[PDB]
Amino acid sequence: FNPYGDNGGTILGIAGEDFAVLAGDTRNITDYSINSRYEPKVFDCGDNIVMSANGFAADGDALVKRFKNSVKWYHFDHNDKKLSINSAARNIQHLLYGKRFFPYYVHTIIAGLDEDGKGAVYSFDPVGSYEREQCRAGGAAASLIMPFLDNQVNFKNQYEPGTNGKVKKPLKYLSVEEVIKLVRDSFTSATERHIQVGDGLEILIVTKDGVRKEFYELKR
Amino acid sequence: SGYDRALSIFSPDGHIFQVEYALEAVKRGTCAVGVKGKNCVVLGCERRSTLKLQDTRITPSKVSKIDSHVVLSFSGLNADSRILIEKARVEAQSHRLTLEDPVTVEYLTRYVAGVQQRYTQSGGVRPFGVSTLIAGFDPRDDEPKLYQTEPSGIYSSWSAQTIGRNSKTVREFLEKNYDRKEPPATVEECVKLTVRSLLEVVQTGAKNIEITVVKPDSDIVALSSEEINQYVTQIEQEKQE
Amino acid sequence: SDPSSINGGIVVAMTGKDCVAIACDLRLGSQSLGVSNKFEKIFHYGHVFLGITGLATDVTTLNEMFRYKTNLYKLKEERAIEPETFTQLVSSSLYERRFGPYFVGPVVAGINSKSGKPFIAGFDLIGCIDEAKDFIVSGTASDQLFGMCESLYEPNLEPEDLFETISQALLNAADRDALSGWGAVVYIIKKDEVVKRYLKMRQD
Amino acid sequence: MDIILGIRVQDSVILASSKAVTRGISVLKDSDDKTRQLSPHTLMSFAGEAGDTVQFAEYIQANIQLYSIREDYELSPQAVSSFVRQELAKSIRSRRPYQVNVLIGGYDKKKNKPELYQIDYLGTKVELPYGAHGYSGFYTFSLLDHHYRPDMTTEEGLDLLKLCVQELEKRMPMDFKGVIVKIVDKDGIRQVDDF
Amino acid sequence: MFLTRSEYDRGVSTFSPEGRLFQVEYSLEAIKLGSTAIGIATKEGVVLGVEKRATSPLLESDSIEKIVEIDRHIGCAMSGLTADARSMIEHARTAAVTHNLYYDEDINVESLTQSVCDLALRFGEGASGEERLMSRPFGVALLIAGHDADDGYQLFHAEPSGTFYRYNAKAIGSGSEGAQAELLNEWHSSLTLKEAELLVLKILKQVMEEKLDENNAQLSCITKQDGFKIYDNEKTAELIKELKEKEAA
Amino acid sequence: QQPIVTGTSVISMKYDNGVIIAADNLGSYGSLLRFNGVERLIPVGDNTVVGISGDISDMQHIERLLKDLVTENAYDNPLADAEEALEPSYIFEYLATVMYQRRSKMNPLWNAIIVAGVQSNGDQFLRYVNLLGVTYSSPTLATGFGAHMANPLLRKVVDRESDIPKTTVQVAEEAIVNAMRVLYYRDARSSRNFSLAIIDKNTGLTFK
Amino acid sequence: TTTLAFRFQGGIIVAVDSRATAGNWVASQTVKKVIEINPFLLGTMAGGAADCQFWETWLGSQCRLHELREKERISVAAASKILSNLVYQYKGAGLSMGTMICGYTRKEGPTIYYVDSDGTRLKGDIFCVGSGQTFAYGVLDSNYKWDLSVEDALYLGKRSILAAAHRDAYSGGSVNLYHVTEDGWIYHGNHDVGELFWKVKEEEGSFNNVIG
Amino acid sequence: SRRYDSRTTIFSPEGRLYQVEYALESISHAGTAIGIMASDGIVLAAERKVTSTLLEQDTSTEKLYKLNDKIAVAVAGLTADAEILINTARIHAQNYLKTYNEDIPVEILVRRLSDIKQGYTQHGGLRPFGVSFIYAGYDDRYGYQLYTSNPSGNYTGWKAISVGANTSAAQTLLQMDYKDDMKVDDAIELALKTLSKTTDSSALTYDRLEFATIRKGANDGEVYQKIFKPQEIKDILVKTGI
Repeated sequence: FNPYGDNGGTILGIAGEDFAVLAGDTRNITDYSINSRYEPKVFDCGDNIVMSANGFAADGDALVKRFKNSVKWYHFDHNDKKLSINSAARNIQHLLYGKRFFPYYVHTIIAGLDEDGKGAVYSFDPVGSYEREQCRAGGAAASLIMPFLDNQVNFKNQYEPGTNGKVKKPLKYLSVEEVIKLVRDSFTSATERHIQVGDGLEILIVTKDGVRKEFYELKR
Repeated sequence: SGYDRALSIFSPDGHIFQVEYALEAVKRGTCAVGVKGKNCVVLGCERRSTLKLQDTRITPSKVSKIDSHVVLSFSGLNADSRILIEKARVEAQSHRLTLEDPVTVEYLTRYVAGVQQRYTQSGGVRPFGVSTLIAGFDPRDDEPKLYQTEPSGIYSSWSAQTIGRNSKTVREFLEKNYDRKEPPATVEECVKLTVRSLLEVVQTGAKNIEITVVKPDSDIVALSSEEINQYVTQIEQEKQE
Repeated sequence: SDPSSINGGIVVAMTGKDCVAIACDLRLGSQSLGVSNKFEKIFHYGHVFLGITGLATDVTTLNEMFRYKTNLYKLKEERAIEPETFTQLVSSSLYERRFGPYFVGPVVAGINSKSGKPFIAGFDLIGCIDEAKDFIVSGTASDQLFGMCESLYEPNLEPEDLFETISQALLNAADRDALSGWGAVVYIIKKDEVVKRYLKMRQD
Repeated sequence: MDIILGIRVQDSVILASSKAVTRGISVLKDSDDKTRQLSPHTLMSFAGEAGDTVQFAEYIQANIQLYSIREDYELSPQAVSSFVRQELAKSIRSRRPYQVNVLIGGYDKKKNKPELYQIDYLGTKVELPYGAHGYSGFYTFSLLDHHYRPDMTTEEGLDLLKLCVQELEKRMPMDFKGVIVKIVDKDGIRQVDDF
Repeated sequence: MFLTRSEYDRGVSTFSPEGRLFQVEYSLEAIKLGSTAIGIATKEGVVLGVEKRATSPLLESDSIEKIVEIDRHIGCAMSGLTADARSMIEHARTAAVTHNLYYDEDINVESLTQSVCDLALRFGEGASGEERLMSRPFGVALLIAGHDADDGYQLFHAEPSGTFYRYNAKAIGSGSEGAQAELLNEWHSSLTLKEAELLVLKILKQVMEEKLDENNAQLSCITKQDGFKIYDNEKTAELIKELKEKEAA
Repeated sequence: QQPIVTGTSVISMKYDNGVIIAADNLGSYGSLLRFNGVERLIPVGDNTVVGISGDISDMQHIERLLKDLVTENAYDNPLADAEEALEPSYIFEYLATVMYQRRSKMNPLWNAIIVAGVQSNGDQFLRYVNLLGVTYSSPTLATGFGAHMANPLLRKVVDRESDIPKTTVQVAEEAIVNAMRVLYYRDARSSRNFSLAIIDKNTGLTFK
Repeated sequence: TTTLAFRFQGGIIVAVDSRATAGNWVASQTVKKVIEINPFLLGTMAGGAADCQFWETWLGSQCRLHELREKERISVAAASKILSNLVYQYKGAGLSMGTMICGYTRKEGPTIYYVDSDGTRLKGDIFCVGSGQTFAYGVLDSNYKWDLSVEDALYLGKRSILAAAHRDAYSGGSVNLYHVTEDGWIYHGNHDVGELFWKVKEEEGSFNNVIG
Repeated sequence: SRRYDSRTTIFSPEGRLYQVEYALESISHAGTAIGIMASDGIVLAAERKVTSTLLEQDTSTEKLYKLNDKIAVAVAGLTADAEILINTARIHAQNYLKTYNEDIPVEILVRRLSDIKQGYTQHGGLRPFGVSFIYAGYDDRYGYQLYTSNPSGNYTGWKAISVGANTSAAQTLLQMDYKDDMKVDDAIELALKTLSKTTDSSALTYDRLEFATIRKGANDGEVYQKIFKPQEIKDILVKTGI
């Protein structure tokens, strides 16, 4: 017997300076079989948070359903307190670490705004390790798009023209139209050399005014 | 009345009674005393020897030792005394196991107390008719320390105490002869402050006393009956008057 | 490795005319080594004797628990234990642990103080009561001793005549066994007295 | 590997040890004190799988100090050695056992005769004049019954041991970074300084 | 019918025909014993203040701790049955610390006050269907003076009955009724910190048997910047003589 | 576990006025084909169905309680014939969270559950779940070899979300019935038999 | 994965890498590996990531409510033990801690302790764990001394780890250096390897048989 | 007053538990039991109340008992509650020997076995035992020993005691003729005199009694739980000239 397998997906999500986003595939596969064409993966979990579970599907949903339910007990008890992200950094450390010996084969990420208006996204193991990043991707196609970000987002591995060795080019806090134009190039830069991804694009733009979400289409 | 049976229920004043009735049972039991200076802490207890057949090498000694660096006394009734010690010293010894640093004394007394405040919670259990005195230093510190427990489940720190019978004589005797801001500073003086604290109530016997002291370096000692008769008699000279 | 094939010990029992004889070996150690010249594998409770083989923990641990009991059955019934109950006790006191058991070849020996009779028996590790009358053995070297004891024991024997046929049955076997034989010991028993002899053999 | 050994003599008792810890490939530390002072005139020393070694000793000594505290008349080794195994005889058949093997040396007073005991991770208890564990005693169940008789003095030990060690570190392919030694007698434990 | 209180008094779970059960109302009478307490809140600083009931001249009065720390931004008092306190607060802190795990943040103050009040209610069913742990509802009436970001500086009154209130200027214990009228008429909404420490060291004078010094009293003051601290003796004696230098003029 | 009496595939599709789902009628023991009188479709109310595959021992266990679930709805709700009745989303979550709490216990149900029906507003509903508890939805679904063979086909009829009201019933029934032909033409364990279920937000329901 | 810590008369030091590796391709390079459990103690998270920082974190709480009640500060002989006692009752279950503890106090002076899933702990003077621990030894073990100075240490931690990335793939990213003493744990920066490599090359003149 | 007598956890205002003291008059109904401590071997003794003719008062010892080859007991109190805590004592001594492989000391089980009688004067709706004992032992630490255990849980070590009925005189008679050397055979001739002079009857037969003796007196030192049979108390009994 095998209790868990695979379903695919490949996600990524970024913080700007006064915003953030989160991106996720929109296909479900069993064993090179299109199990479906459009099934979402990313959810506004109240108190303007977005998260995603890329990997096994059931565990990737039951985890969420405990988080949509923890969030409200945080409001009923503590009188409608808005739940920061630092809380969910190690709350989710516990929901998962409650299963260390029969765990959740899921790679969870979160997107939100901190107290100072900045954005941040956290990454996770399937067994509850909470870390922070600003450029992150996960799933099966995760070792294939991060190195496009460090050479664009963080400008890594490229000095500036004129010195050949001394001076690094400067940095800037990327804007939204950079990111969406970038991530919309990412999957189109993957789905042609990869099979599991394709068939949709769900960006979850977060801002102070609230939440948006855009959709686009790819090669079936 | 009706409110003076159990533990669960209160007066229409607030008083809970049975606990107050245990402390009446303390006072049907022999004295005890505890004094501290700076390089020493002491303890006393008026025993009896009122029977001749009874062998005297295992004399009923209120004192008990919890570890090397701790001692104890009690009052009240002794059928319960053997219990608290037998759980106390267990706990000190299941501490350094779990922590390899022996007890801060304030950790101990919150476990002799703790076993009393569980036996005053639920009916179907009786309190302890007992009231203790602790004396011992910490490891790697000089500050001399002393508490007392009490079946209400409380405890306080004391520079000098006397409990058991006729304590209401010995306290005020110690309210003059002491002074918190100039303690005795020698292991003789606490004893002399301590012996003549017994001599008010003890029919000028000298076979009817036990003293046991404590110091750093895991030190404890019981004293000799002949080492008391010269700590006794020399006082009597000093009231030749 | 088997538990039974680790330390090494051999015991013997044999009936005789108003006398019996029991003996054991003294070697003990790990696999392919020996540590002690001196481990009395044989014991006694009341007049009734007992001998154990196999794993040493379950030697030392069976001594105590049986000693925990017969010092009650004496206090409780005001009478010593006799064998033919004892031989049943060791069955049910082992058959409770049919799973996670002990690893022993026991024996037993004694006289029944009412009818002046002799008695012995043997067992296995879950309590099959063998009631041979001529002799019974146990240890690592059983197969090396059911042969060189059968041909040597007649019926209706006399104590010292019965003595020297234990030892030679005990010596010529243990000298061939691979995991035994640093000094021996023997008991000859009569209705009302007992004596202990040791024996001489090799060394390391 | 993690060797250990000890010797009985006429008027006192000796025990030895090692000083080495190795976890994986790297030899971490060179001063591991692999004993625990149960009582003043008694001492034990243990070898086995990491973790199972240590907190066996602290467990029982906490029980032995608990018997010395209330009777105020310490108990002979033969009540200890009979007691210690009583943990192990039931520890092996339990769920997680304690794969440790130990020595116990001391000095009973009322007789004024010392003792020695050798116990394994199963329960095999027996007194010897000399003993060890691991793959050590293979090298030393041969000397200590040739260059050993029971009418010695205390200095014979280290002098009969300072070569016995050499037999091991001359053959034993594993470093063990030396040894501490300590001795038992009426005036109590005594640690040696140099070798 | 006159035997309404005489018989329905002792069992906890007996409604009397007046609707009420008494053995809780007597628990309220307990904390009327013990030594008094005060709590005043401000836009700038919360403050407490107590007497101590000097019982004998040889005790070491740092021991009886009517005031405690409970977390870096919270502090308590209590004017009731003593031993039933240390069963309370070793729960109350335990939530705040536990909360720092499950949610990584300085807990609010009221939630703590709601965890306590969901503990003394265990002569019955608690919130989450629990069953029982005691039968002696205990008098430890608290004052939980704390700070949290949503609403600033607060205090509360947590009672055994469970129900609590966000008082602004409270005083419980034996010297209450003479005080809680006195604080009724001298609480602005625009006081300072030190326009209160002197105040609470004036009511405490007149209400208490003995005279006032450093020895028979102390007090505390949390602050969002520094935290809970129990002031020092010579610091308190500064304020006491300061008061007299204000009275005569 | 490991099953013996395992069923076979089923098929679904959504359309403008409703949905269509159907199965075959068969009970296996291996290569053998013992039983052919069974069904695969357990109606619930008059808006909803459930197709089943996998171990027929468990399909009997599903129908036992769904009939009880609706039964224990009727307790103390006279209103609950009209609007407070069982629409499908009131159901499927029961057949989903049962399973995840039956997987993690490690004695699962090797059925593969499909659900079809209509809400009270009138919109389409369709969803699916295997033994592990995973879930998804699309306008057309199948199980086993039906999804490896006939799902690509029917998506030619219904590509994606747009062309759903570009469709009717007569065209819908005339697709899967040609997919039925395939499985009886090539599928190993299929049988010539059939069992149909249509739903309509206006005319309601019918059956084989 | 390559970490360490050591003593000297002034204080206690901690040095770490920043790897986040898996199989044969890296997941990240921006991970803290020393747990700010409280202002006076610190510990490494080597071995299993989550299996550690759920429990050092946890230990911050017990040590906190060990302070509130006896009102002084906790020792370190406590913290190395209760964490040891804790894990031993879980072994044989698949838990993979390997780490240490670091603290300075007024009573034990400095103090250091090791700890691991196997359930031991040992006092030390130098520790270093990870994948390339042996590479770490050769630098300091030849060099340091208990009478050593400060800024040599904070440099010695840079070099004693930096031989890892030059020799290993599973230990790199960036370096983080702390310095502990009675007042607290003192931060000394995140430092990347590709910017530190070229510096120490020309300065130390090491890497004698290497480009640049 | 409002009567505080009904549970053993009620604490009258004067501090005294009534329902314990009652036990300490449930003992006077018992049958006397004496033990004198020699210099070279303790003696015990006893006396029975019911002595009708047609019941086997020959072999059945009802008071005297053993715990092992070192220790003996003489009971005074209820008999339903003697088997309960004299099998327990046997079961305690062995389960000490079994796991320290040396014999039980007296001061352990008397310390233990009395805390058991305190575990019932405190908690539950339980009763306290109506029992007392007279222990008689030997051990390396102190040698000869005598001890006593009330129905409370309080114990004390002695040199010569009577329990049960009419101890008042039987102490008084005893304490004014107990020399301090008292060779063993000179102890027995004291114990009978106490029972001879304290009882209610005038016959003091051989059937009503039993008195045993501990003895170290053998060479190649060891202990001997010598219990006496009816046939030799008669020698003890004619020898005195009753």
